[PDB]
Amino acid sequence: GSQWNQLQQLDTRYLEQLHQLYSDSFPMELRQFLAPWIESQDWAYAASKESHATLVFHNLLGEIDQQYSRFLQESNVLYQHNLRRIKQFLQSRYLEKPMEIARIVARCLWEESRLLQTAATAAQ
Amino acid sequence: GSQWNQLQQLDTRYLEQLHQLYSDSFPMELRQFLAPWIESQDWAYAASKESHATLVFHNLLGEIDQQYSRFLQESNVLYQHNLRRIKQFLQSRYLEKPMEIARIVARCLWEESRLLQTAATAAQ
Ligand code: NI
Repeated sequence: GSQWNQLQQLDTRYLEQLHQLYSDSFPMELRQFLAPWIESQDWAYAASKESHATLVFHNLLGEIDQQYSRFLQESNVLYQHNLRRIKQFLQSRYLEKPMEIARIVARCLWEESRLLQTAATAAQ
Repeated sequence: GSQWNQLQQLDTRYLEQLHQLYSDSFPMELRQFLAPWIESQDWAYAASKESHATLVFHNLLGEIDQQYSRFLQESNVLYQHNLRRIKQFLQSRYLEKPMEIARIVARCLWEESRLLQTAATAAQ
């Protein structure tokens, strides 16, 4: 989950591009809260076949539920309200199209790398 | 402490209502990142005079840019992302009618005090 760490140290003139990579399907809250879990899997691979996307999506929902219990401890009402919304949004839209949500995540991670490659080679 | 914290430390039964209260009217992100400032404002008055509402509004935005300023150097991209969502939300929906948000936020706080009382009276 170091990729999210790098992105947090992005140069001030790249953040707006970073803020735009996320969306209601893949909120930035999700990208951070489960960054470890997210970076553990090959998303391009999970998006290649329906079988892989179906399982990944099933577990994403599990990780979101596991985090819901986490912020429930912290009394992080805010983040309980967010994950609650996020989970409901993901279910109604991707429970019959797990490949679609997989593509989105895959695309975002590719974009984060592509963005980092710009800032990285921007040291000349 | 703030009235927001007192609400966070509420029974799981009271939270459901706390969440239903911020489903539409205004983002709980705002209610939380600016709880101190939000609570230190006469919204009932700001709701009756348009010019005052515009000025309280201008101030709310100012407070946002202040935090956004800090979070920018602390490299807390997720917090910046929340603030950014608040501005776009306020900019499009209340810049041309600040008195509206003035009423909404006024109401919400009125509804929060109710939760604090029902919860307090439940201490018997
Ligand atoms: Ni000004």
